[PDB]
Amino acid sequence: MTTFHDLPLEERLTLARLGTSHYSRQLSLVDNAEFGEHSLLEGWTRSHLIAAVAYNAIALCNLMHWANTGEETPMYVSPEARNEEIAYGSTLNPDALRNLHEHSVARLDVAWRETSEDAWSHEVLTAQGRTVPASETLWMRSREVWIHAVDLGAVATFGDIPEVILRTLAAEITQKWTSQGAGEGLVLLDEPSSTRYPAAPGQDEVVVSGSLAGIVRYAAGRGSDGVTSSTGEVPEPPRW
Repeated sequence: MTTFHDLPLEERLTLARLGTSHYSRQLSLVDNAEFGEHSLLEGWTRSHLIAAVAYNAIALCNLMHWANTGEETPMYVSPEARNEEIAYGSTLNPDALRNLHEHSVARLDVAWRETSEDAWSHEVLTAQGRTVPASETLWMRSREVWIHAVDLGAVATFGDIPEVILRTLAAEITQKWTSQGAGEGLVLLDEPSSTRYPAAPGQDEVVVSGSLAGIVRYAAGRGSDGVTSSTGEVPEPPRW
């Protein structure tokens, strides 16, 4: 069971594009009058979310420009500028936002298509300070669209997400917790495939199990409906 990272570039691009079309189908289902409503993500109106996704596309465009020119161009100007722009974007009218999403998507795809072979392996920095090859943007964008498609609150689910992406997410989230010493003793279990995704080590083990879609929804902090606990009580997972 390979991860997204070991897939050929073309398959990674296809998954990012499929995720975007999936996300866009959900956005199409949301009515303009519903943009001001809460998303399924706590603390985000749909407008905030929609804007954030577009700004993520622009941010990934920056990394691809850095990769293709060799000139450093960070994802975001600063943490502040980031939030301030999302705040601005969230105020725009529904159609302006739909146009921003559409155009930002189109521009990122062009950036990927015109990227050179060497550029794909060019080293860049993510907003979280990670040093990765430019190709990482294919994964970063897939992570964004496939998951936020669910947050839009139309009909998308974690079950809709290709297994290779869910597996990669299960590993990434728990690896992140581990690196930060979070989730001592907590272990996610993909029961059908008998695959454990442990967090930081601890004396008291607590296994949260279910289907892959179930444990990823749980780990991503979007609900425990798809899982059960070995102690009879599902604890709140570390934040992500």
